[PDB]
Amino acid sequence: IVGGYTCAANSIPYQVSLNSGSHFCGGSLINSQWVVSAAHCYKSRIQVRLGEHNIDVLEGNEQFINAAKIITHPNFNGNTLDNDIMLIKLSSPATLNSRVATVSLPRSCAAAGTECLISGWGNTK
Amino acid sequence: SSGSSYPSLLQCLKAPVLSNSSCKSSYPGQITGNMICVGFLQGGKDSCQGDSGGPVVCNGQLQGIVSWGYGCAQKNKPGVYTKVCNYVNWIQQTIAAN
Ligand SMILES: [Ca+2]
Repeated sequence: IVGGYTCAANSIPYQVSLNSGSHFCGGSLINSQWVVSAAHCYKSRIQVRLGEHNIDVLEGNEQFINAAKIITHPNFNGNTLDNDIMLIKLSSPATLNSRVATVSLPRSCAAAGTECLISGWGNTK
Repeated sequence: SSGSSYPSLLQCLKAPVLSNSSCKSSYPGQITGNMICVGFLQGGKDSCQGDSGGPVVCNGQLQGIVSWGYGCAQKNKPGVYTKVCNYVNWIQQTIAAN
């Protein structure tokens, strides 16, 4: 995130960190059993980390569960990046609590000018 | 904008959904109906490498997935996101079958 600010600890409870040795991509918990992400983030082995704020320290509120199934969209296109979505099923259901919560899917599409909040541990420069 | 540095702490950014003409003006012949632009045309505020797959939540609903762009925070190159509102059925269908 370039030009952003540091989020309040656990203020984005649906934010997960995809880990394969180190954090490589973000994701969102939309179900106690399912995480949604970007198909271009695909790796055959992935560990999902929930309840994270500082990815470099065990603060205590984290739950690490390996993905059991990773399903990218059948029409995902690597050239155009059309249908850049992937679903990940956890091997064990996450325990929903204060620092770990699901995010609602959309009721409808958003009108232009709608303010949104974007988060992640990506490059800041 | 220039350089590199992946944070240990979670970063946030408030940005508005851009109209598809503004989105389409920035990337001629490359924006599909399954894509939306969110951000600022002036640059300086954007998602980047490592934020991929991350949430774009507006009004309590997940409207986007960090997908792509030309670099990060470039003037007139806002970020492009997967349009989640077009995928609810696939997501429900998939969760039911697996
Ligand atoms: Ca931590």
